[PDB]
Amino acid sequence: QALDSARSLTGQLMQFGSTLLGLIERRDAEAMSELLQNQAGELMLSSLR
Amino acid sequence: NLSIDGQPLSLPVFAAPADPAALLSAAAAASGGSKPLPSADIPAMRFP
Repeated sequence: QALDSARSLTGQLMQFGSTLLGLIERRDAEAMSELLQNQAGELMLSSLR
Repeated sequence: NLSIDGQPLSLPVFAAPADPAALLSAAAAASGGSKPLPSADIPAMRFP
């Protein structure tokens, strides 16, 4: 029964780990997508220039 | 200060054009408070 209680918490820890990896990679996706846009802006500046 | 044909002997007024402005928009952090916990009560069931 101690084993089952720990196995339940380890399953929940795995769920946290999956969600955390998802959020990490998703935040890094948003940061890149914003970097690309900032670059496109400071590049259209030279294009207009 | 023209010539015999009326063409100007001076150099024309040149004017450096303006550099097109860099666009800039407002970017603000989202703000919001947490939510307070609800009132507590002893349930019908034991803790486990």
